[PDB]
Amino acid sequence: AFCAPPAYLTHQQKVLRLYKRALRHLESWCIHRDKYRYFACLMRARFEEHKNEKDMMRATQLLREAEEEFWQNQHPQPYIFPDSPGGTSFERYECYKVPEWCLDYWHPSEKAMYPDYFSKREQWKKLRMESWDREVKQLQEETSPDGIMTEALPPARREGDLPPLWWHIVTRPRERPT
Amino acid sequence: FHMTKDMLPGSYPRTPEERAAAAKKYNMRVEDYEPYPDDGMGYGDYPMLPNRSQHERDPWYQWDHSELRMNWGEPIHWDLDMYIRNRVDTSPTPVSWDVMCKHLFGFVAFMVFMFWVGHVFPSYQPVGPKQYPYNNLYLERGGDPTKEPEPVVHYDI
Amino acid sequence: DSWDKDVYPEPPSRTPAPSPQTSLPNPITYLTKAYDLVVDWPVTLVREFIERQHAKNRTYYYHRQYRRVPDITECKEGDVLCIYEAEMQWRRDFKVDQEIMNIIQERLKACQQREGENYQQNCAKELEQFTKVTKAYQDRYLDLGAYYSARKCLAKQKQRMLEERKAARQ
Amino acid sequence: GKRLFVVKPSLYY
Amino acid sequence: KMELPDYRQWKIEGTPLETVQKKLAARGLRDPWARNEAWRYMGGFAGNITFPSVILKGFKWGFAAFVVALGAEYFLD
Amino acid sequence: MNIFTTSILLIFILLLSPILISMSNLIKHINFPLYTTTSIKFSFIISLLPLLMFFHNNMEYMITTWHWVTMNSMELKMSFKTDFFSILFTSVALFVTWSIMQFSSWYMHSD
Amino acid sequence: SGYTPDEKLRLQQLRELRRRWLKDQELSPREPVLPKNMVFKAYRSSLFAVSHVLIPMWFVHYYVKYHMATKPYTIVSSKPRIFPGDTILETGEVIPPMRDFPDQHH
Amino acid sequence: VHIQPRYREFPQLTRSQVIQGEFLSSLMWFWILWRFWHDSDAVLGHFSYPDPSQWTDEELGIPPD
Amino acid sequence: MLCLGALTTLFTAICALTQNDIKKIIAFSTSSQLGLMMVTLGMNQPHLAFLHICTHAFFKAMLFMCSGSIIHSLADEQDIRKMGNITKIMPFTSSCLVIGSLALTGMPFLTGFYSKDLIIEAINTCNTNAWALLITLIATSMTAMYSMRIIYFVTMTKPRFPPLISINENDPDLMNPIKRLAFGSIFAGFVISYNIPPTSIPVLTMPWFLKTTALIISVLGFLIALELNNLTMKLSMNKANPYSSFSTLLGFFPSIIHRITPMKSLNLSLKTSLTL
Amino acid sequence: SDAPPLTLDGIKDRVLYVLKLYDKIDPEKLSVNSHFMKDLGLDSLDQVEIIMAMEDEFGFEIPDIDAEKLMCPQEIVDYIADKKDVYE
Amino acid sequence: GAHLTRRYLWDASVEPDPEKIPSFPPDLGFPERKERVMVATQQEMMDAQLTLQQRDYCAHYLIRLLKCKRDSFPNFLACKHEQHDWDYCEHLDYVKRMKEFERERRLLQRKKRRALKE
Amino acid sequence: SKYKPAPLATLPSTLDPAEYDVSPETRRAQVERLSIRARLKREYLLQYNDPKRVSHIEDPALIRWTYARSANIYPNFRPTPKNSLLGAVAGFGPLIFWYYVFKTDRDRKERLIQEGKLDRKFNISY
Repeated sequence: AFCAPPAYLTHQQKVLRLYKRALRHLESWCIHRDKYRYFACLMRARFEEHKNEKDMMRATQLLREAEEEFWQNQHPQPYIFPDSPGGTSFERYECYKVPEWCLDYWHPSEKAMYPDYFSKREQWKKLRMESWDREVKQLQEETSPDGIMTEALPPARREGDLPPLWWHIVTRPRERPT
Repeated sequence: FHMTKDMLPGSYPRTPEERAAAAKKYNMRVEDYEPYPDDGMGYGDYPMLPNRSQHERDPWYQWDHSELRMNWGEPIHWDLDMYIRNRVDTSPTPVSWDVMCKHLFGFVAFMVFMFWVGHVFPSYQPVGPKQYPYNNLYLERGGDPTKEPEPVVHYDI
Repeated sequence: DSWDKDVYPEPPSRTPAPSPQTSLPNPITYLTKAYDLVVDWPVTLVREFIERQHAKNRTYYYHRQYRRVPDITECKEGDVLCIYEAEMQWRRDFKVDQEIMNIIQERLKACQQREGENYQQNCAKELEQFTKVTKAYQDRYLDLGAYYSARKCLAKQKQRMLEERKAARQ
Repeated sequence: GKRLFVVKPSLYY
Repeated sequence: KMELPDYRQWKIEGTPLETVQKKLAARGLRDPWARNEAWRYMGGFAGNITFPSVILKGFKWGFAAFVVALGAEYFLD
Repeated sequence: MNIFTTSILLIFILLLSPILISMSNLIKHINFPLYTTTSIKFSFIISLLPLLMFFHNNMEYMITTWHWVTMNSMELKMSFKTDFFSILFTSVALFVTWSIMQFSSWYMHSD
Repeated sequence: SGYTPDEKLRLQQLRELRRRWLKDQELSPREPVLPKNMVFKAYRSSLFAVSHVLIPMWFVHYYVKYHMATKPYTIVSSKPRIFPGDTILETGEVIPPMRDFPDQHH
Repeated sequence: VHIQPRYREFPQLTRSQVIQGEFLSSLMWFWILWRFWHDSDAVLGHFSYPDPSQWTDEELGIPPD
Repeated sequence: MLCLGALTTLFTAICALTQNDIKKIIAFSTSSQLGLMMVTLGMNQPHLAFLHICTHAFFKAMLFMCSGSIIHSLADEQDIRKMGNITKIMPFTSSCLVIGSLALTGMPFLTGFYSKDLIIEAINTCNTNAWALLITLIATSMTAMYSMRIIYFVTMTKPRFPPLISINENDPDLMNPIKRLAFGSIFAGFVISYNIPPTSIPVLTMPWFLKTTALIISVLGFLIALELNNLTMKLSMNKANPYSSFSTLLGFFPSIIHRITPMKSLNLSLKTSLTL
Repeated sequence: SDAPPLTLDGIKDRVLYVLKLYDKIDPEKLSVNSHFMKDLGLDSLDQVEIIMAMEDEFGFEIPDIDAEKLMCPQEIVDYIADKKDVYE
Repeated sequence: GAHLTRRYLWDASVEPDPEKIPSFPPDLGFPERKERVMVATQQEMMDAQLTLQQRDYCAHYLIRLLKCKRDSFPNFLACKHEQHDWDYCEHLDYVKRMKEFERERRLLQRKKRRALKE
Repeated sequence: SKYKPAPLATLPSTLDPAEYDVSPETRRAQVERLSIRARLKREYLLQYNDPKRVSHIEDPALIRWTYARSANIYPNFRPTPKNSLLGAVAGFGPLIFWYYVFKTDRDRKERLIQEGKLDRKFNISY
């Protein structure tokens, strides 16, 4: 979530993703902790015994066969953490994740209910206003004239500067707003 | 706004320069861009995106349209309003579609056939009919008081 | 009670006397006595006050009656005056017949609820009355259409009488 | 305590 | 703040995890997360819950109250 | 014949009361979940009364509170058929909903 | 592989600003600036029972007796169960009992 | 009402919850035992279902042959 | 109605056999009980169906309340694979959950005795479809099976929840409604059934295997499910089977129908009506 | 009432608790800045197992890309704090 | 039920069906067969408001049970004897139905024996 | 023991054979797709985090999709025999089918009513 995906997944990343998914489905089958630990050590032994492959064409073939085996032997209802997608509590508080710009449309009475918070909000707004021009200049400088471009973003590289496009990251709503 | 006819969708492309212009308009590569076949169904130069719903999209990525699981500027499928997450799903299943259909049809057909078998061979108790007095309750079931019914006689055993 | 038992018949209630075998007190009797003393007495007091205020300011209203205008059978065709009068009289009688059917249906529903488990036997005369008035209503008003009128009702009656007369030939 | 501000829309109108 | 217990108390002996460790060492394998899973089999969780022990919960006092009720009924009648 | 109908319509009035309180702009000054829970339990008691009455004499009731409309020969009226089924399910549903309201007050906290 | 120095420094700075923003999300102790108990049985249930129950019971009973019972077929009840040996309150007659019950086996 | 969380140990149980739980369990078992003692018609009924084979032809009223 | 109710109670019990979300398990249990009520309506016993409505309302209310307390104590965690030791860590909720499970399966003289066992006796002793009867009995046994599944994977075995213990069920707002529903689920069927005016004359002259059928199949379902759960405790991976896949994936009905019918309907709409 | 909040010190203590319960890591050389491959000598499968242990502790999963980005206990602590909005 | 497997497996000639019972004259094999007597009459059943299903030959016991319950509405656990009497009457009626079933089953067997004799 | 993909149950992106037999052309195509995605993301994020913005962010992709679904269809429609047959069927066949259904039903009803064999028990308000 906090990192952007690359153009393609390398072979090592595909193998590690398969290993983690296989362990999760193995725990979904095993339920009990001791049984899960036994069969997870067996799965780790399988991955270790196929680890040192040098041809890499046979390694891709083994990865394909292992993926076929996983799709044949996966749990129909694997365990999902509640906050994870497909879980029971996933996107539950999106109805409460109100974006911060409605305080701009708040009435002066409602602002008068919270004086100090709105003063600090104005300070954040002024900081954003200066940093926007600074970071637009930085992003224009940092952009390659031609070639390969990814979704990664530069940090602040000088004193008294903020990272570009920091507003929607820093001022995002909390995961438990209430 | 500033949307003009060169950025709006047009007619079916014929020439490679028209195809390249359509790909640049839809922000697609020239190899990736492929319109609907010219069958005269009003598609025009609109691309043939793969028929995968938004459920197959990566849920851990911060899409620009998080509900739609789509980024800003990328081409929109012709059937997005059918492939949204509130609607038709095309995600892979742990068991294949033909096997699912065959198991479902076999289960339903087996239950129907077994219900027919149980109907043709009912299960009951070794008893006679229920006994009711007064000509099988003629007056309280609503027979004619003026008419005299054919009498129903029940005997002890 | 503004209603009358001639048009809303009701059999007299036959309630049995209480015969409590148990020595336990009846919470229903306790709650009904308390409910009377707490609720029924102030409600009947304020209702008596309202009734005496109405007696102080008493007014009367009457039920309008219409004389019988000549029927559409003696109205010449194309004479829209007498045709209009007969059509308005027919619509008035149609509304009266609708309310008659409502009265009969309400009477039948009351019979069914009163009898309960014995409605298949004790509502024979109510069901017979409902069937007869339904047959008469179907003979006079059915299949007229949305633009029902005295002319259409007369045409339907003439067709039905012609069919009956032709059946009476043999 | 440690209570936090809750972002809400303009319910005033 | 909240104080955590001493991790050295999470041993492996007398455990289904110890049985699993014996089975793995029979195959020349080692399980390194056993101490992390060890807390579920120690202390107040170190007990075999049985289905009769779940169904017959409170059956002792229920039967005692039943006996007292029978004695009361016999004394009253 | 009056206490029975009064109890049924009082069940309905006690149920309708928290809705009017919700739309009457005094929720910010009262404990609305507790008030609604008390409303449900009082409705359950007032429904226990016709339960006892029907268990005693097996009275089967039909109550036509309000006449809605008349369309020729169909007289649409607001009527309640107070049956064995209606009485017993009303009492069971009110008891269950009393438990549900109190559990909701516990469970949907920080909401 | 791990973080690049680029992404690591960006995440560190973004997280520090997130800490500052969440710290500023706190409330001052004066926030927000807003412009006869007896016992539960004797008082709390008493006024509620006399307000939300008793007065609606009065209004409902008034409507039932003086606007519903005054109408013909509004409140219709089934006939009561009449068993042999009962005495009718309205009529005054006692219906005869049943027969001799020839079976006395159970 | 608030209790201190435990990281990996068994939680501290208040007396009220264990007392009320075992009270409800004991109440259920007492009710089951009392009703089974009084009216044990859960088993076999109380009517002793007849075997039809022992019914005689003279009482079933079939003609002899 | 008899055939439809028998089919849906068998199918929903089968679906409930291998679920993991506790709310899903008791929801398919609710659907199975509704199928049993539809069977009871298939016979000319509507009053038994209404009595089962009341008793099942008590059971499912208390069961869902106990499951919700489990979920809130385990921090919005809903599947049974990350639970355990509930009998010792949440004794009140475990006791009420066991009471609800026993009263749902039909332990004698609880609230489930006075409706469910009369339904089983009626379906045994009245003239009906044979296959509907057989799958109704199998559905009752499987009801005992999934109740045992709930009891085992929640209230029994070792803890599997995350370590941070935040269980606090000492709120009276939690305890009191569960206590009232427990009093209901113990005594309400008895009180109601002894206050019911006599209607729909039950038959009571039946052989011993037609009288104790429900109790026998409930005990058999409990024992079979206990043996299967101990086999799952046994340290061995077994290859998955189409029966278990059919049970876990809800008989493929949601996937197949909810993918083919919205697709055909919306595709027909856009591709024919609007456009063409 | 229920669900006590997370703190930075609590997250650090729990992460180091799990890493000390790991057998391949000796607790005397474990630090909050100990790299998994540099000065701990682990591998990618070990890192995946570590991340799965952290997910099992804190009751929520880390997505795979951020998970393979995480390579030290301080990085894991910072990720947990950033996800759960633990500012102090 | 052993009757079901005997009908669906052995033969259906001697095993009867539930619909046409009896399929034989009532005086066949009975020299004099007394008519079944009804205790509670129609007026008393109508006053008791019994449902049409329960107006069978145990209506008098049902009336007694209902009268007991109406009289002792408090302490509803007080008509156990009347409940047992009504249930015993229903058990006797069910036994009579079983006797009718086996009577016509044995009459079917007798008919088969007559056919084999002829 | 093989997963068979469907239009409604597609092939997994980890099970398709095209993933394991990769080519440098496919790799550079994926890199170019990521570059296009990153350019669009950068433009959108600049427009999104600009504080002087006082309006919503316009989506030309959404505008193109709505225009193609609404106003471009008849300019891009050409009559072919296939869509002529499809339009004739989808515009007349349901009408003719329901015509014959309702005509048969009402003819049967009128015949029964005229010969008296249909009984109207209590139908008074039609």
